[PDB]
Amino acid sequence: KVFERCELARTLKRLGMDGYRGISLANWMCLAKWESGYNTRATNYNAGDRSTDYGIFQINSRYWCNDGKTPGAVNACHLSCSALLQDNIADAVACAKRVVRDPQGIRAWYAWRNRCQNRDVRQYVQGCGV
Repeated sequence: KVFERCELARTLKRLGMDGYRGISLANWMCLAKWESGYNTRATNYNAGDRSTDYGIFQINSRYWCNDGKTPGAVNACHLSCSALLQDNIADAVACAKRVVRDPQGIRAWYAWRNRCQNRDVRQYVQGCGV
């Protein structure tokens, strides 16, 4: 599923993402935008280490979910990477929450540090009624 901007904003809000561990919705939106373009089907194979980034938040198989094919990885979210490719983003949100509970928080995502950190992200939630 490829979400419309505000559709995603509200979806994330209903899933308890607004201010989760201090992260505003606008930040989550900016991350999903640059990670997948709001596409839950997005996948990126990393030939270097044989891991794959899955879904709307582009969560990596090396540490966060299990896909079997990544040589010896871990599964911190305790989910099949398949769960991160569903139209329903509840499982991806739960895993995204798990990622931010770590020290770095949302800084875990390089794209957030580069494209969202200390930026005017208001435009991600404007008009969405969130």
